[PDB]
Amino acid sequence: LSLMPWFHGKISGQEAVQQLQPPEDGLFLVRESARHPGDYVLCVSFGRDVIHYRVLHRDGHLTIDEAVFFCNLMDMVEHYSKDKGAICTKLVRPKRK
Repeated sequence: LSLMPWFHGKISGQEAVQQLQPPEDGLFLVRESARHPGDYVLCVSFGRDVIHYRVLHRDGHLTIDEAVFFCNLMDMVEHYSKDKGAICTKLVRPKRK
């Protein structure tokens, strides 16, 4: 996870929105949640906006939609790069840190 190009660690929501400019559909990053210790936020550029998804923990697993769960963030990002599922658009380019 420390080696993931899309993982920006402890950056704020405002810093994440600034990182995802100029808008590019599917441009994305993952950050750590400050208000929810241990949780994450997946930030994705869509329709010139930045959409934020809280990544929750359920039974040790990770989830955005509480329908599909993953063991780790890497499997979650690989999934949402193949099909958008519950999120607005597929993950395409990782915004590098």
